[PDB]
Amino acid sequence: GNPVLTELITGQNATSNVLRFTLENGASRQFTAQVRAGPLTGNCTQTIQLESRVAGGTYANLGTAGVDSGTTGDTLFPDTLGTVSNSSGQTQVYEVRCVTSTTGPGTGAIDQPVSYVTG
Amino acid sequence: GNPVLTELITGQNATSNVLRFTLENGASRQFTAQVRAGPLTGNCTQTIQLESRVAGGTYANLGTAGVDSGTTGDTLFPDTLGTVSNSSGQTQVYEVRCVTSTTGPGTGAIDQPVSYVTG
Amino acid sequence: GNPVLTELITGQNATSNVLRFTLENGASRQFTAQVRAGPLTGNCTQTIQLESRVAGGTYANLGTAGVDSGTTGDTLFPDTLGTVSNSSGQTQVYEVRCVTSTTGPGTGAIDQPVSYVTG
Repeated sequence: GNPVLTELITGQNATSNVLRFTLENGASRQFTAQVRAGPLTGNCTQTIQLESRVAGGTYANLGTAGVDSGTTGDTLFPDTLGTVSNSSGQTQVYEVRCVTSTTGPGTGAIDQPVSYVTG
Repeated sequence: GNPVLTELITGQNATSNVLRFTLENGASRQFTAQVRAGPLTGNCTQTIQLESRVAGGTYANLGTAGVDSGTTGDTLFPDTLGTVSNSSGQTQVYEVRCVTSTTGPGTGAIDQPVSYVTG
Repeated sequence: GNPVLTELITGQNATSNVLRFTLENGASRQFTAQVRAGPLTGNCTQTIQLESRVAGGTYANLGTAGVDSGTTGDTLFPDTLGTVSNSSGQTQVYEVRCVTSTTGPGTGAIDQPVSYVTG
């Protein structure tokens, strides 16, 4: 009975808490994430990227990152999806986190109730 | 499916760890809490109150606080109930915590195995 | 509704994070753990032992420890089981952790993806 895991995305340039879970051989698990920032004070491009690894490994990109650009007064709202898979021959523990980053001079306040990663 | 969450109540005048969870639009979730303190060194009135908010918002009282009072040699044991509801139109992350407070000069040791908030 | 909990075993001489959970009166819950270390640099006996307590109490051994021993080049892989039981008369919060220890001069690298405690 593996539970659903949920963590907040707390910033435009931030790394989420780690979502840690066992996964059986031949199983897969899907994670989604989204972050809402605005209104922007200026030009801003927000990227949201899930990362995953086997425990103690090296984090690597999981799924294609969501990206969104806008200017003063806009609200960015990218989202992303990615699925961890185990075909190693045995049960293993995996770790997933969510990294957000921006380019541009502008910033936007996080709409916290809808900015999170879950799966 | 979303897991049951549990945190300890560790003091007579304390705020517990946060129980954090998604809630779908139109869903509701019930939490209970209880704290056992004693034997008292003197007169004491112990209040236990759940609070809730959308993530990053303002905490508000959730449910009617439990109250229990006693004197030297008594053991207090109030409990309380509360239900979080999402009718915002979309899935949102919510936060629940438990606040305990006392009036009076007396204090009582926390009986940790039965002092917690869960839901 | 209680979720499965999982924490890493990160060393040959280490104590895991705590697994914390409510348990109803008359209920039982089983935990398993295992640790994989190698190749050994020398003689080594690896023990893996679950411990449990009522919340805030004193930890005591839970189940029969797993034991495995080897020589240079060997990979040790002990595992263990243990069952927490509540016959107190009421729901209580319990805490479980996993302790690894070795005797001998040898050491072995932890194979982290399969070294964990879960239940």
